[PDB]
Amino acid sequence: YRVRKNVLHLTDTEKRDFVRTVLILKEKGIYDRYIAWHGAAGKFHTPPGSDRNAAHMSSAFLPWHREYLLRFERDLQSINPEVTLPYWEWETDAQMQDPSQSQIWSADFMGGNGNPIKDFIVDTGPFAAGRWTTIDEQGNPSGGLKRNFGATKEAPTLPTRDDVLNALKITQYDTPPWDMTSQNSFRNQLEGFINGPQLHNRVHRWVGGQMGVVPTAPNDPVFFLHHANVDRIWAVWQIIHRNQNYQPMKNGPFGQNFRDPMYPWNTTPEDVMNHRKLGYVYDIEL
Amino acid sequence: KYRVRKNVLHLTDTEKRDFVRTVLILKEKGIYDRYIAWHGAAGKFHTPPGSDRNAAHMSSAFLPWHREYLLRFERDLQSINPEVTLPYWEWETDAQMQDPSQSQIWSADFMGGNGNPIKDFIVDTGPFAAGRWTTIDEQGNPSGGLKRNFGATKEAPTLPTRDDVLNALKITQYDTPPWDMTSQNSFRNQLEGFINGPQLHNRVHRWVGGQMGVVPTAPNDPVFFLHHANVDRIWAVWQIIHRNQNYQPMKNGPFGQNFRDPMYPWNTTPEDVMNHRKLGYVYDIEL
Ligand SMILES: [Zn+2]
Ligand SMILES: [Zn+2]
Ligand SMILES: [Zn+2]
Ligand SMILES: [Zn+2]
Ligand SMILES: [Zn+2]
Ligand SMILES: [Zn+2]
Repeated sequence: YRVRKNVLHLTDTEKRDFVRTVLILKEKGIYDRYIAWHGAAGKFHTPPGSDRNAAHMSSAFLPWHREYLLRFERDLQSINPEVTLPYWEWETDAQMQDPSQSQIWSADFMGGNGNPIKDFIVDTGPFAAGRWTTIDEQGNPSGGLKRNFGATKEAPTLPTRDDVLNALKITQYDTPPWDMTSQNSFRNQLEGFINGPQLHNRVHRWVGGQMGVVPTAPNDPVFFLHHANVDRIWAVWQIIHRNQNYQPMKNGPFGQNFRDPMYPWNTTPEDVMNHRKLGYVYDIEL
Repeated sequence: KYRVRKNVLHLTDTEKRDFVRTVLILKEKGIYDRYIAWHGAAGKFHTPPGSDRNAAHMSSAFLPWHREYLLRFERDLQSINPEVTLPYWEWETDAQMQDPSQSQIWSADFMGGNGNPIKDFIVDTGPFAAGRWTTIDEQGNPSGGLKRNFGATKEAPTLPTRDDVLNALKITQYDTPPWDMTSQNSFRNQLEGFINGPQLHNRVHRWVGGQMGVVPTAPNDPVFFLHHANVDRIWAVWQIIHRNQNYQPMKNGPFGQNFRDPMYPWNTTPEDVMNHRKLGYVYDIEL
């Protein structure tokens, strides 16, 4: 099936085609759908007055994003059928002396860190301001992609391989009360609220700029590379604990159970439980 | 072309009780709120960004979008009770009344009455009265109870008429460029209510007041759906009268406004809902 590859193993040509396909999606008005859907789920609380939302801080975090990526990728392939979504393996970059030296940040791919004299506006790469129009929380143009690697003092480093390995050991998908306080929960740990920010959250913070905030995060195309890695880690977790399943199955908040629709779609967690049936694998499976 | 949408005033007592019962179950289950959020979400999705248009309002997709919105809503009613369809509030008939607050739509067995002035204009009668029903703000958080204040503004002290509707139906083009509020000689713009407005659809929102008066919160009032069934019926009428005209723009409009563009927040295109009969429903008038 479709193979999702480590960013570091992409050809320069596979690289160029992905960037180019993302630019075509932006130009068409399609990319903005993804920014919007994500901000909208972020405001949709399950139940209202609570601190879970459709896409974060609860059991749906993982399948929600798997669905998001699947949809994103099909759109990619409507433009170019040879393109799949790659993943950013940040736990290896965390190894590098200077993470900000990773080739993912090359001018030919995601482009670079922000310019501190311009308020951390990004001015190298295909998504530099003037080449890529971002949208503020309201749905209007915002003036340009920003990034500020490792500057947030609580998230100065990327997650390590050991962080990923320790998460892979948790036997449970998730526990009550199915939120950011869930303990011994693979979901809450991979998401990063288990004494973090760690893993998923930590990467967001580390990148800074739009990636640092929920409502604006997907303005940075690297959002999708980050999330493919989270999805990958979940896929590996499911392979290991083959007899473990999504929790909760029932009785949890509406929108959070195995067969509830995940706003803003009708897709349920159960629809996306098996990634191979969605048509794709990660190169490591292989 | 079998499921039948009936005029509110033509519903039996059984029908009214069962429609209200279904809406209350939708709410409890958590499904109704998906509808409030969708509408809000679309209100903020500008086509294109910066523009005055959005996915659901002030442009060509206004009609198809709310048609798709209602269809999804109906499907969910029917998953609670397959006998239940979405009725329409024929407001142009209520507009004749000396006091429209006395329509049966506003009865305690159906939509409940007007806001209570003594108490910040909160609805205190009907199944949707404060304490019986909880509203939700633009932010996605609990916002107290329902509010209405009929005709409390000078921009819209009255409900559109029969003549207003008739004027709209005469119009030849579904819509005209630039496919926004400034469109002229356009059925869509006129119906939505921006031509020498606020009139028709907009006017009605303003007439009711409370949450119905502002885009992001309007669907907290279940009357929002009765009103839009009426808007959709008028469109369905216009499509028959003008059997030689189609939707606009077919192409080269902003993305999300064209005939085969997906309508955020769904993948549904205007084309998908152009013929309401093929969607499995008619209005009691199309007999
Ligand atoms: Zn939480
Ligand atoms: Zn997110
Ligand atoms: Zn995220
Ligand atoms: Zn509007
Ligand atoms: Zn509306
Ligand atoms: Zn409306």
